[PDB]
Amino acid sequence: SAHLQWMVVRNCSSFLIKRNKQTYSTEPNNLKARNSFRYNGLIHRKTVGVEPAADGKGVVVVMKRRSGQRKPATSYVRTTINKNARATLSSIRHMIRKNKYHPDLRMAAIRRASAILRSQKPVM
Amino acid sequence: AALRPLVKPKIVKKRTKKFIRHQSDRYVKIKRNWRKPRGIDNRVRRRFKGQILMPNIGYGSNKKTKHMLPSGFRKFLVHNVKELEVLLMCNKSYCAEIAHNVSSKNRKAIVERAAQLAIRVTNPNARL
Amino acid sequence: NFAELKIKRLRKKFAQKMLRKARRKLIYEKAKHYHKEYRQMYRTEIRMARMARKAGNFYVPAEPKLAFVIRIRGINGVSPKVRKVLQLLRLRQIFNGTFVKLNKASINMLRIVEPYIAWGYPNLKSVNELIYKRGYGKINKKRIALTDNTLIARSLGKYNIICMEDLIHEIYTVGKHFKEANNFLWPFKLSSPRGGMKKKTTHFVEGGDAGNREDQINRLIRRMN
Amino acid sequence: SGRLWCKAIFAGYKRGLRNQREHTALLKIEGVYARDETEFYLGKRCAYVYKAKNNTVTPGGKPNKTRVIWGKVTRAHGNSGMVRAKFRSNLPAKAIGHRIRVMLYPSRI
Amino acid sequence: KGKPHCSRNPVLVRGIGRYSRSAMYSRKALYKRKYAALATVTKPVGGGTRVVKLRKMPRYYPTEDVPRKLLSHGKKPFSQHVRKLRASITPGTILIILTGRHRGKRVVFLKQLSSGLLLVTGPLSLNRVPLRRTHQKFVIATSTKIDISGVKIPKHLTDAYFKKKKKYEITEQRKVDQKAVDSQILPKIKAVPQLQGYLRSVFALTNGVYPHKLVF
Amino acid sequence: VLKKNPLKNLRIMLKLNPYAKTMRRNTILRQARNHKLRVERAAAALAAKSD
RNA sequence: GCCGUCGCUGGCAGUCGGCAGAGCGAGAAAGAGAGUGGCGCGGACGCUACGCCGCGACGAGUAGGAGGGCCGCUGCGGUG
RNA sequence: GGGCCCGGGGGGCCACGCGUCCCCCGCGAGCGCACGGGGUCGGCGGCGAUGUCGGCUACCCACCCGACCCGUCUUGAAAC
Ligand SMILES: [Mg+2]
Ligand SMILES: [Mg+2]
Ligand SMILES: [Mg+2]
Ligand SMILES: [Mg+2]
Ligand SMILES: [Mg+2]
Ligand SMILES: [Mg+2]
Ligand SMILES: [Mg+2]
Ligand SMILES: [Mg+2]
Ligand SMILES: [Mg+2]
Ligand SMILES: [Mg+2]
Ligand SMILES: [Mg+2]
Ligand SMILES: [Mg+2]
Repeated sequence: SAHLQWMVVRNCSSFLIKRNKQTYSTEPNNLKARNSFRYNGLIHRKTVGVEPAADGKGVVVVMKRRSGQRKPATSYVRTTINKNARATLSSIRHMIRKNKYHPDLRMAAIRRASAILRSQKPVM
Repeated sequence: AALRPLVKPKIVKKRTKKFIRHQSDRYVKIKRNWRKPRGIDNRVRRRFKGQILMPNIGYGSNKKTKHMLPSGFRKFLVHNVKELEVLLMCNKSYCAEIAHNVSSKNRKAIVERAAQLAIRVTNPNARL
Repeated sequence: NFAELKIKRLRKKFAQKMLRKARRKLIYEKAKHYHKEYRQMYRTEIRMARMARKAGNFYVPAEPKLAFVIRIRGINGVSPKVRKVLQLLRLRQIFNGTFVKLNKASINMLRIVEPYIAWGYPNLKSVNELIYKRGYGKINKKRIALTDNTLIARSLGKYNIICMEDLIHEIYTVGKHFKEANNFLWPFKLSSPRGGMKKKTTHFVEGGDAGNREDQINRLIRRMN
Repeated sequence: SGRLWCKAIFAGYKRGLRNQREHTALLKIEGVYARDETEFYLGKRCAYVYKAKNNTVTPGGKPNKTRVIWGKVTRAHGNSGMVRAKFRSNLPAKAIGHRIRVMLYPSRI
Repeated sequence: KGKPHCSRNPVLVRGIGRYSRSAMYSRKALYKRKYAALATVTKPVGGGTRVVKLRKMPRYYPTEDVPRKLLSHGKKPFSQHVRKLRASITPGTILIILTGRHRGKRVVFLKQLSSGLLLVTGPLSLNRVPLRRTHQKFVIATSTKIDISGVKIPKHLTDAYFKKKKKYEITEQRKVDQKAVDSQILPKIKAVPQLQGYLRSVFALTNGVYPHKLVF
Repeated sequence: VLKKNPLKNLRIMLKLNPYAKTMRRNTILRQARNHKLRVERAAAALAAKSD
């Protein structure tokens, strides 16, 4: 299930990394990038991920569907938002809040999308 | 315009000097690393007045300002560009640090990616 | 609908508020009755002393039921029986004070530890400084400061001791549940005496501070606290 | 156009017979040798003025070689007009038996 | 609807009323005062009418926010503090300014300002001291007083009048105010014998003179 | 909770004891009335010394 | 004030959000319980539950015992 | 003196309503002030790009106090 494989992943996963009295996870779907149960995305049926796009502009949002859990190719669906700063975060908030799709991670996804926008903004 | 931390508390330290080993001044074979003396008639181990201090648990720093740089950041050793997407989110609290064995052509990419991600590097001019 | 629900919540909040106001009125009137009792007890001893001198006799006052004991000497080099009596009187560090009621057992328990303690018969204002300034209760076996009367009333409400004035009245006018009030009171962690001491080792009679000092303990309670 | 500081000689530190507590300094202000007379200087600001090799900045003027360690007169000491002071940086023992300046402008008059 | 009335009972002790609560009830006469029982703006756009939003959601969020702090109860700003006074510092006295660049000068005190600083002004011919603010602690107060109560101080000058703007040229308003205050001070201090020389001369400590010993 | 001293602090003493409000409201009025009676007795003594 | 130990086997799965109503510090064995007759889509952190947080007391040490080491050296199976 | 200082013919009060019977002689609302569940200022002043600011720790030196060379067997070691 969820906790059953969390008790396996929690110490001996390949994405896990430990140095400088810190612990992280280098997963592509992990948001806030630290080792935690609520933030781990490969375990849960409902998974939100916020990534930069293949191009320089735009932010892609990764949504794990509930049907193909054991099918890794058709598990995740990617959508690109190449929009302005306010309505991009509003679109992600309307994705996570109003669809009843894992509401515990909406604010972390908004923070990560703001970080990717600050990254893709041109440097001073 | 350096990268400021989120909160900057007063980093108080109870002791800044090194706990040097007993009789490290006399002999060259004795290193400065602390080893607890466990003799029967030694002066340091039973806490005589005016002797070398011992590393007790009372000298521990506060948990808010432990492992903290004087800038206000916490160190994290980074080998390549892929380990900066780990620290793009935890930006205002923790900082990055490039390893010694990393070549300059990859240090340039690490510094450029950290400048994009607004992450402070403790050694931004490591090779040049 | 949430029509009757919010109104009933406001009614329950108003009920708790008026219940709290009634308990405050009870605490106020208990403190006023206690002030009247202290006035009566202070004047009746002077009255008994005046009528005996008017008749030509002598008034022997009643022996005071309550004493305050301060462990004035340290822990090093202590007899085991003496150390047992000190830990049964809850005197563990130096300069700790406890209220002890008097009987034939208590007099000999203080007599067996006379050279290590200073015990006397305290005043009402001395009890007031000891309870208000150093008020520490043992709630869930923890030394918690008595900043509110609810902390006293949660532990000793079944013994009709619901406020600081109830506790002071019990300790000064020792009654039934002095054992529960004193066991609620943590041993008073008092400071060093300001100015100095006469002598720690010898008895109060032979030029020191140890032993019994009946009326003179009020000079030393205010000196330490 | 004159002296605006009282003469005080730094005797030593707060010390026992075989221990010293160098964070508290013992100060001997000239002219006052009584506990009833040392109540005036309680709370005044005091400083050991010394000059060094390298130049340091000076507020309200050109940089000079003089340096100070500011402080605060805490409470009296003894019975013969000695007094205490707590400084921010501890005094060197080079200044044993030398002049420091106790001031008047932390006034209570 | 009702006019505001002041406090009935006087300040007997700080935090303690002079009357008890039932006498206060009888004074309030509450026996006969008993009782029983935005963000959206529509704007036409030349389409239809658009509904704009005020205080909309932010476009940028930082990486981490700090939590809110606890509510302290007795921590006032500097404008709302109480402003203390000494018994020696009265309007009319002659002060000794020490810590400023005007060291040891005996300068006449005028009045207490709003922020808490001392408005101190000597004659420009005598002290060479302007309309200057001094701190209360940083001043020796000498008991030498003049009858200053019959003057007309300007009301336009205040703490904001003497606050530093940002070379500093002397404006004409400072000169007019200095002349208007000097014309009120100067005959009252020249009526006192040998006072202008005391104002011109500087204070200085010397050998065998100690402030705990002398009185003033 | 920071233990504020009821002997020093007024409102902590009021929270632990409401009757301390009336105990401290009294012996201000009483002491001022006794001081005014002392001033009246001193004035009567000075009037007796004058007359 | 700070560090560690012990105890309360204390608290936290309640992040229950137009599928909503934001609490269980309060002296008093037990329910902010169901019924039936007379415009604006909005709300910081969290929780490696081997983790996080709050209360109190405690802190010497030879021989000796136990626990924690994201202290250190060498080699192997995985992993970066 | 104690009994709400039993009862009858100038000062303080944690006492505020209406109707019925017997005996004795549970929601009223609004605005501030603050000795109230641990500090704030909605207060400021100076010095600065060719000589100055900060660097607790680490390089050297000066001063005060402390201060006998480690392991060992030993009741006891700085031990002649
Ligand atoms: Mg030995
Ligand atoms: Mg002994
Ligand atoms: Mg003393
Ligand atoms: Mg000089
Ligand atoms: Mg201890
Ligand atoms: Mg130990
Ligand atoms: Mg010496
Ligand atoms: Mg041997
Ligand atoms: Mg042998
Ligand atoms: Mg032998
Ligand atoms: Mg030896
Ligand atoms: Mg020998």
